[PDB]
Amino acid sequence: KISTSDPVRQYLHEIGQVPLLTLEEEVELARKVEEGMEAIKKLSEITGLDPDLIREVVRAKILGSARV
Amino acid sequence: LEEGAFLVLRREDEPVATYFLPVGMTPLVVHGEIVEKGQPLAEAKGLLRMPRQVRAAQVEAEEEGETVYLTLFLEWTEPKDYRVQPHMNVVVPEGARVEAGDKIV
Repeated sequence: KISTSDPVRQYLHEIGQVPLLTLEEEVELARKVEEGMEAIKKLSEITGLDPDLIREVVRAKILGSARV
Repeated sequence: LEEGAFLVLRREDEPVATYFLPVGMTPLVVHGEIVEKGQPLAEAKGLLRMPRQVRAAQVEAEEEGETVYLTLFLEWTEPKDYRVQPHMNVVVPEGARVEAGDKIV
């Protein structure tokens, strides 16, 4: 049906399911992200591989499966 | 204690005595030293139970007469709390020991 309200009840559903705990979860995830950032950089060091490369391999693994 | 009584006596300062009382012992605050006259006049009647949080293991006894002197292990757990802010991290799981140099949060 009319996609006015579709991607709204799309968005507000998982934002309904996850409207971030203003500090707690909000930062919880930010930290995790930086953790990834550096993990990735040191992995570049250990493997001799590209930072954005490792980045994308991770990304591909998480999303389940993708062309990317 | 909740259920128990620690009795210590520093003549001058050195901990001259350290004698504990299981519940069922009747204490008397500042008595005793008329001639050291075995006057921690604590009565032992019936059950002498233990504080449930602090544990009693390691037994020793030097046997003589009507009473034996006993020396044991006394490990009472002190409940002491802390409060986590938004920006605090809980590196430790759901119950584990920690060293003197083993940061927690």
